Amino acid sequence: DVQQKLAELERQSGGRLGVALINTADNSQILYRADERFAMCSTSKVMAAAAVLKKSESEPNLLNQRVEIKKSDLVNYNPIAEKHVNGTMSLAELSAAALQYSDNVAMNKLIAHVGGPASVTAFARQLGDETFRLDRTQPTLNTAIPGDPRDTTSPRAMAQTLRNLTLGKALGDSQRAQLVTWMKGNTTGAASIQAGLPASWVVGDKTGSGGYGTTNDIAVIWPKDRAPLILVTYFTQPQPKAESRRDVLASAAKIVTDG
Repeated sequence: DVQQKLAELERQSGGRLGVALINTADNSQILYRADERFAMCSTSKVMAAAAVLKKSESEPNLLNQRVEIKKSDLVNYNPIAEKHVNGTMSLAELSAAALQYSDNVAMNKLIAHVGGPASVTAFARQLGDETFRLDRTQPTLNTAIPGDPRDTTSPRAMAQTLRNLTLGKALGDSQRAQLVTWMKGNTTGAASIQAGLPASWVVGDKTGSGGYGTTNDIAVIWPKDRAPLILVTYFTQPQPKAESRRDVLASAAKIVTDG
């Protein structure tokens, strides 16, 4: 029945929907197009921040390292970085800005620090994620052209990797806690997965959006008095200038968590 409901939602939406839910209560999954590729857009900021956190495990004062912000760093969406032009921000501050405001300059500084998109991808491989690929920097990584494998992953792979990062042992205890704290403080996700869950549930999530009306969210969820869940909801549309559809992600979240 969950499968029929997701198929009906996809049909009504007019687009292509990818869902992966991991329920850690019983080690089960709910999957819909979960092995297809989707453009990650800003959901890839989780992997970039995690790569910096991993690097910090052998470089204690890494997160305090200062990074210059210049006019030449500005890209298309810079809500935090635009306030710090001609000063510096720490790597911790850049991580928080990327994860909690979806700041694209912040993402680019995390990418650059670790060596570029191929280094973020190599980190994913080291974790056992052989699907994720980060090809480009901001702002071009969210073009989300149908058929283009650049800057894509699958729902299954991203759910499994997010579980490892937030609930598993990819990161040391301090670094895992820091990632979870950052994601729980996200400001951009209230209309996405969160909108399909009861108000009492606790969520750490990262949204993304891009061309072709691409609208994404990945989340770790602590339901009231239950074992945690991991949920990836990816969505993309046929028209280049399609509008956002955060409501589709909320609907998918409601379908897969009902009962």
